[PDB]
Amino acid sequence: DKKWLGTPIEEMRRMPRLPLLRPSANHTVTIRVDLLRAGEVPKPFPTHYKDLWDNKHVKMPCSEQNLYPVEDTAGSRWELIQTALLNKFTRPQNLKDAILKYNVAYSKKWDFTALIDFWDKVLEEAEAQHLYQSILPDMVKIALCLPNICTQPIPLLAAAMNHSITMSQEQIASLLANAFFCTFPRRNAKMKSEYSSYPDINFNRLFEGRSSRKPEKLKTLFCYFRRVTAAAPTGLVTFTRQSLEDFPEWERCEKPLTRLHVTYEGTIEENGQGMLQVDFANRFVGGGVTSAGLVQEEIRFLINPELIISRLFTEVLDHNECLIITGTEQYSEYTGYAETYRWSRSHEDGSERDDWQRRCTEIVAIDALHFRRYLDQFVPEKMRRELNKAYCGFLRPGVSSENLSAVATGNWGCGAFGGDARLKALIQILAAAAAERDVVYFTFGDSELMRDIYSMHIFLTERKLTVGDVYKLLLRYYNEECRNCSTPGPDIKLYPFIYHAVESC
Ligand SMILES: Cn1c(=O)c2cc(S(O)(O)NC3(C)CC3)ccc2n(Cc2ccccc2)c1=O
Repeated sequence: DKKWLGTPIEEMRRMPRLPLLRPSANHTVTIRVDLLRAGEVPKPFPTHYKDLWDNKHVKMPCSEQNLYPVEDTAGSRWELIQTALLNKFTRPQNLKDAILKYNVAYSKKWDFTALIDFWDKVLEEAEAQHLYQSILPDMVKIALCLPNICTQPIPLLAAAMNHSITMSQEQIASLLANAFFCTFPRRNAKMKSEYSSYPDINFNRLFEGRSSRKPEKLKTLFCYFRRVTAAAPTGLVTFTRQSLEDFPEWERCEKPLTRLHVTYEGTIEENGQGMLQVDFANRFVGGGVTSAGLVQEEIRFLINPELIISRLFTEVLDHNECLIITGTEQYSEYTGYAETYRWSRSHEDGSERDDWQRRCTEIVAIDALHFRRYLDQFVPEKMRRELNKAYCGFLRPGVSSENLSAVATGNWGCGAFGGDARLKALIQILAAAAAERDVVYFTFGDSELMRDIYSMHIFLTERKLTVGDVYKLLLRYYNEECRNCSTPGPDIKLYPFIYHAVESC
C-alpha cells in the first residue's frame, strides 16, 4: 500500500553561490548592502525619507501629497492617521472609529462585524486584554514609523516588466501594519481606474460579516504581528515579476521527461523544503486573502504573511507572467482547509538564510484558468496557455540545469476552476521537462490519482517520448474526443487514450 511513487524525495534536488546584491535598472534594493549582516536588522537606504507620488510608484500614506478636503484648506492625511491611531482602543468600536477617521467615504460601506465578534465573542478576556494593551499599540508604533523604515520609493511591478524588489522583512511589517490599519491611499473605491488592475491591499474586508473562518484568519495574522513587533525580523525578501516574450513550439520540443516523485501524503511547505514551491494563484495575487477566500493560496498567504505585500505592487498577472517571491518566513502552523481551516500554534521557521540574508524558501505564483465548461480545457490554445503559464514559473533564464531544484507542485487550478487533475498533471510534467526541472507532486489524499500519474509518467519515460511527442497526443485527444463532442463528458478518458494511441503505434 506504498504511500509514494517514483524517485525518492531524498534524491530530488533541494536548495541552497549568489552574485553581489546591488541595485540596477531592473532591480530595486531598499536597504544598505554594505551594512547587511547576519543577525543584524538591515539599515534602510536612503537615510532620510524620499517621496514619489506618480503612476509608476506606490502612493505612501506618509507622503506630503497625501491630503484630504477640509472646511475653508487641504489637511495632511498622515497627521490625521497619527492623531487617529494614538488613542487607547479598549473596545472594538475604538479601532473601527480610528480606521474610519481617515476613511470617511467608507464609514457606511465598511462593516466591522468580524472584528467585533472576534474581540467580544471569540477571544477570552485575558486574550482580548493582550490585544488592546500589547499587540495593537505595538502595531500602531511600527505603522507610524513607516517614514523611517521605508525611505526609498517602491516601484509598481507593472504588467510586461521584468523587475525585482529586494526589501527587508522589517520594512514589510511596517507596510503590513499600515494595510491592517487601512492607510494606503487610492486603493479603496471599486470605481477608480488607477488601481483596478491591482489586488486589494488594505485589510478592511477581513473585518466584515459573520464567517466562522475570519476569527481564524485574524488569529493567524495577529500571531504574525505579535512576532515581528516583539522581535524585529533580520532577513530580506525578493519579489521578481517574470514576463516571457518567446515561448516553446510545444509540438516540436525534442526534450525528454525529467524525474518524478508522486505522493498522496505531505504538503508543499513541509515536504517541499528547498524546492520551487508552486502557489495555485489567482490572476490578482493572493486571491481573497484580505477577505472571504480561504484555500491553497490564502492559507499560504496567512501562514507566510510577507506574501500579502506582493498585493501592494504586483499588477494583475497576464498569461505570460508569474511572480517569484524568495525569502518569506512561516510564522504559523495550521490545521484543516477551506471551511475547516484552524490556526494551530506559532511556528519557528528553521530555514537557513542565503548570502542575501533571504530564507532559503522560493515560491512561484502561477494562475490557472477558470473553465466555464469542463471540455474547454482540452482546446489547443487553452492547453498551450497552461503550458506557457507553468513554463514561465519554472523557467530561470540564465541558470544551469544542475543548479535548479525540483518543482514542488499539486492539483493546480482544480476545485471551482474545473481543471482535470490528470491533464494538469501532464501539463506541469511537460512544463518542468521543457525547463529542465524534476517534479515533486502532492495528490492530497487521492491514492488513485498518485498511481495514475506515476503510471503515465513511467509509460512515457520507458517508451522514450519527447515533450513534442506528448503534446501531439493532447492535440489528438481534442480532435478525436472533444472537437465535435456535444455531450458534457467524452466517451473515452485522456490517460486510456494515451496508452491506446502509443500501444497501437
Ligand atoms: C485541495 N487541497 C489542496 O490543494 C491542499 C493543498 C495543501 S499544500 O499546498 O500542501 N499547503 C498549503 C495549503 C499552501 C499551504 C494542503 C492541503 C490541501 N487540501 C486539504 C487536504 C489535505 C489532505 C487530505 C485532505 C484534504 C486540499 O483539499
